[PDB]
Amino acid sequence: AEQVRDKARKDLLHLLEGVRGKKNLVIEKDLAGPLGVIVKASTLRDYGVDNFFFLENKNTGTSQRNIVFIARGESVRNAHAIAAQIKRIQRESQTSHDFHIFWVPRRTLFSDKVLEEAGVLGDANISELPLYFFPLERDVLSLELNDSFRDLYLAKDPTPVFLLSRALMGIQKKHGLFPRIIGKGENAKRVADLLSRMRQELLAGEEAGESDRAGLSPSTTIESVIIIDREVDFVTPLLTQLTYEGLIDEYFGIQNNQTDVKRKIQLDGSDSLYSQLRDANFAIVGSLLNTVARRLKSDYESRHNTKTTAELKEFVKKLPGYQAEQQSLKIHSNIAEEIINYTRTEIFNKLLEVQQNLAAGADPSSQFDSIEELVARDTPLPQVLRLLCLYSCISGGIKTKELDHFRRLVLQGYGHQHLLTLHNLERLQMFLSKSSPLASMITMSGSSGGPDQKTNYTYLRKQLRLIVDEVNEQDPNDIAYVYSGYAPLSIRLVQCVLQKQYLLSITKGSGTVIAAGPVAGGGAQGWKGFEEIVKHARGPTFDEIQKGEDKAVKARALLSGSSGDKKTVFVVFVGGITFTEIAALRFIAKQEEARRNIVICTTSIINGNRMMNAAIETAT
Amino acid sequence: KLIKLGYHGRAKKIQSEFKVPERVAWWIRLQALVAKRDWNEIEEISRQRKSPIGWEPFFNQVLQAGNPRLAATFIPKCTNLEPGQTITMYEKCGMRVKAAEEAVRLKDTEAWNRLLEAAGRNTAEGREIERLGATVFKK
Amino acid sequence: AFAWLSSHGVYHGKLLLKGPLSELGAKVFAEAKLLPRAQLANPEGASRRQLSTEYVDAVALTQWHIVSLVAGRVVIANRLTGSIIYDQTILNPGQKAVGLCVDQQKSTFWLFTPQEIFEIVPRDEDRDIWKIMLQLQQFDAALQYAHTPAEKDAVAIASGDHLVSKGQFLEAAAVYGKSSKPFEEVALTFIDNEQPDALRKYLLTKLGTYKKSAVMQRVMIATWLIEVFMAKLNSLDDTIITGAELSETLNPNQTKEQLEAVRAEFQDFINKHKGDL
Repeated sequence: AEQVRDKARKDLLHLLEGVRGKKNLVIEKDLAGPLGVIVKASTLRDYGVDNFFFLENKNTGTSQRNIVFIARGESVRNAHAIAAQIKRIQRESQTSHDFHIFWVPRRTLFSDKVLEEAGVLGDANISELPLYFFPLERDVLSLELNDSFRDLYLAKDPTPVFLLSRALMGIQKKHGLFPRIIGKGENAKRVADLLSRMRQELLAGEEAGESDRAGLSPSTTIESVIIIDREVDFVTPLLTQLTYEGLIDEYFGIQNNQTDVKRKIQLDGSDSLYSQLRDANFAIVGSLLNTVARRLKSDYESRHNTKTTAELKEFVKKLPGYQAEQQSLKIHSNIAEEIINYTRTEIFNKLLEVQQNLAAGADPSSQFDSIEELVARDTPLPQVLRLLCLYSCISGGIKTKELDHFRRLVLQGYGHQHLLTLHNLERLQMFLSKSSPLASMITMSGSSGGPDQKTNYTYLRKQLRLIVDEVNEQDPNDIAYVYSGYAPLSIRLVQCVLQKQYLLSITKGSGTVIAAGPVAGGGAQGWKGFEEIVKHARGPTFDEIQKGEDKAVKARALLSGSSGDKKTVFVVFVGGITFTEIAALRFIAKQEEARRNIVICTTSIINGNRMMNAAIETAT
Repeated sequence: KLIKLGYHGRAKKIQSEFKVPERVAWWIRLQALVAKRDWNEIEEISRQRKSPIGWEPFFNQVLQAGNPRLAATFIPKCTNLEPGQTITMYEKCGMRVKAAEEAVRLKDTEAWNRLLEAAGRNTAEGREIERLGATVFKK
Repeated sequence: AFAWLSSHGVYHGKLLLKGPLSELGAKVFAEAKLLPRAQLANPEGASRRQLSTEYVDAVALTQWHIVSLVAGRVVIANRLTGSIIYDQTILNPGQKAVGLCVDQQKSTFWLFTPQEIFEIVPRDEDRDIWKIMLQLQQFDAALQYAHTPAEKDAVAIASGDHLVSKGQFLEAAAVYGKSSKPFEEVALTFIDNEQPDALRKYLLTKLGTYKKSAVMQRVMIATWLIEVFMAKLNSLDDTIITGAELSETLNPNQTKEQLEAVRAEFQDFINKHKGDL
C-alpha cells in the first residue's frame, strides 16, 4: 500500500510548487487527516507554505500573496467555505491575493459553478488534485471517505461507490488491468460494472475526439480484484474486537493513527512493539506487554551498565529503539489498564460471552440478562448497542415479543437520542424484525439476489465453519481468534475466492455439507465450488474477465506465481472495512504471503464505535 | 445519578416510566450506592431481596471498591449459586476466620484446612480456626 | 566598591549608586552590616585576647580579600563568603603590626612591624577567588573554569539534582551536557520524568563543547540525535495538519517557532560535520 504514497505526494506537492512566491494553505479538516498521512506540515512548508488555515472555522489571513485551498468537491460545504474566505481576504488584503483551489481527481461543474457564483472567484486558479487510496497502513489503502458508511446505506448514496471504482481504475490503469473482476452485493456489483465501463471510457476518449486511446493491457503483477459489499455481512460489524488494536479502537478510537490520550508518538505497524501486539488477543496482550517490559528493561535499564565502548556500542545503536519502545510501552500499558478495568468488572468478558453464545446459535433471549448488566454498568454506548443488534441479525428475525425487550435497552441506553439510533439501524439494515416484510432469509435457489433479501446466517452456520472452538488466542490457526471463535462470514466469503484450499477447508462444516468437499476443492477460479454459499448471501453475484488476445497469456503468468515472483491481489470492501476485518485479512494474507501479496482496499476504515454512534456524532 | 444524589424516589419513577428491567435497576442502584459507599442500601438489594445476580460481578463492586467488610454480609449467601464461593470470597476479603465459619456450615473439612494453612504458625488466627475446626471435622 | 576596615570588625554594604543622582547618594551603605572580628584575637595570653587599645590601625585589602594581623595572629577572609581562608601566626613572634596596606597596581598586601616588613602574595589570584564560589554556588561556570575533571562532574551533579527537583529539567540538561557524566544515566532520568526537551538538549550542549576530535562520538550516537530530533518535529508538524480543533487548542504560532528553531539547530550541525557522519 505504501507505494501509492509517492503518487499522492506527487500530485499534492506538484500543484503547490506551481504557486509562485510564499503562500498560505487552507485545508479541509475532514481531508487534513488523510493529507497528514502522506505529507507533513514541514513537507508543505518546504514548498513555501507559511500559515495553515481551516475552512470550517473560517480561519483567514492576508499575510501572503498566494492563498491555496485544498478540499473535497463532493460537497458544496467546501465551495462555500472557500468562497467565503476569498471574499473576506480580498476585502482586507492589501496585496494581489492570488487564489488557487485544488479539487478531487475530477473537479465538478457544480463546485466550479458555486465558486463562480460568489463573484470573487473570477480570477481563481482552479485545478484537479487526484488524491485517492491514502496509505494509512503498509497493508491498507483507504479513500478515507469516513462518512461513506452512513451516507451509502442511510441514503443509499453511491458517491463512495463511484469514487471507489474510479480510485481502483486509478491503480489498475498504471499497474495493468485486473484480468478478472468478482464480487458480491448490490454495491459490489456496481463497482465491478463501473470498472468495466471505465475501461471503455479509456478507449472511447479516442472515439470521442478527446484524449489518446489507452492500450489497457491486463496486469502481469496483479492476479484479481475481489469486491465485497457491506450489506453482505451485517453480523460481523456488530461484534466487539478482542485484539489489542481492537482494544484501542473499541475504547478510544483509531483515526489517522494519531488518536486521543498524545500526538507526539504515532502508533502504526512500523513500531517494533505494535507490529507484535496489535493483532494479539486481549487475554494474551496483558502478558505480552510484561514480556516486552522484561526484555526491554534487561537491555534498557541493565546489561549496558558499566560496559566499555567495544560492548556498549551494541546498546548505543539500539538505545533509540529502546527509548521509543519504553515510550510506546507506557502507552500500551495505559491501554492494558483500560481493558483490565473491563475484565475485572465483568464488562468485556460479559459482552464476549454474549457474542460467543449467539454465534453458536444459542437462543438470544438467554443472553438478555448479560446485556442488561452492561447497560446498567453505564458501559460505552456502542458496546451495548452492538449486543442489542447482533442477537436479531444472528437469528434472522425474531418475534416482537422478544425484540421489545432488547429495544427497551436501546432507548434506555441512548436516552432521547435513541430515536435517531433506531432509525439509523433500520436504514443501515443492522437490526432485524420478524414483523418486517423484508424479514426473509435466502433459501436454496429461492430466486436470490434481490435487495429485499438477507444473508441466511442460520443456514450458512452449517455451510461454512463460522463456529470455531479450536481457536488459539496466543498462536491462532484461524481468523476466528479475532472474536474468539466467530470466524466472520465477511472474511470467509473472501477466503473462499482467494484460494481453493480455503474454499475446501471453510465449507467443511456440517455432515450434510462436507460431502461437497471434493467440489469445493475444485474452486481454482472465480466462485466455482462456492455457488451453494454465494447464492445464499444478500445481493447479486458478479463474475467477469478482461477481454483481449493476450488475456490468456497474462492469466497463465499470474497463476504461475511463486515466492521469487509474488503476485498482488486486491481485496476491496465497499462502504468501509472494520478493524476486525482488517486483522482477519492480515492473518490470511500472511498464510498466503509465500505466493501472493494481498492488499486491503477500502472506501474507509470503520471504527468499531463509528457505526453505533451515528446518532451521536450527527447529533452533535 | 439519581441514586448517587439520594433521589431514590425519582429513580423509581424512571424505572417504571421507561420499562427498565429489575436486573438493570438493581445493577444501577448497586453501582451508585457503592460510589456513595452506602452499606445499608446495598444490602437491601442483594441480601434482603436475594436478587438473582452473579456474585462475581457483585463483589467486583464491593471488594474491589475497598469495602471487604460489606462483602462479608453477602458472601455466606453465595450458596444459592455455589457454596464453595462462601469460603473463597471470605479469604479474598481477608476474613480468614469467617471463611472457616463457612467451612463449618457446609461441613467442608478441606476448606477449613486451607484456612489453617493460611494461619500458619500465628496462633492469633490459629486459635479461631481450631475453635471452628472442632465443628467441621468432628461430626 | 568601598569597604571600611576597622577595630572590632569590618563594615560592608551596597554601593549601587550607578552614575548620576540628586545631591548625595544617601542610599550608599544604607544596609551595611558589621562583622565583629570573628577569630581575630591571638590567644597566647589574657592580654592578647583582650586586645586593649591596639588592633589593626589599617587593614590591607584587594578584591574579595581582607588581610590583617592582630596581636600576632594573621587571618585572611574571603569577602565572597565572609569566612576565614588563612589562619596563621606571625613569622616573628616578637613583632606586632603597625598597620597593613595594599598596592592596587600590584594587588599585593604589605605588613609593617617595628623590625620587619612582610609581603602577602596570592598563588593564583583569579583561581583562588573563583574556587570559593565555583564549588559552592557557581556550579555551571565551574565546568569551564575548573582544571580538574573530577570537580567538573561533582558540581554538575549538585546543580542538576537541584534543578530537576525544582522542575528546571532543561537547565539540568545543559549542566549535564557540559559535564563528563555518562550519556545513558541522564537520558534515563529525563525519560522517566517525561521531559523530551531536556532529553534532546543535554547532548546538543555536549556537542557544542566536544569540538572535532570527539566527532566519532557524534557519529556513533547519530542515530539517537536524529530519532529524538525527528520525534519532536513530527509532533509539531502533525499538530498543524491534524485538524482545526487541535490547531485552536495548541497555539499554531508557538508551534511554528519550535519547528524552525529545532530544524535549524540539527540541520546546521549535520552540515558542518557532514563529512564525518
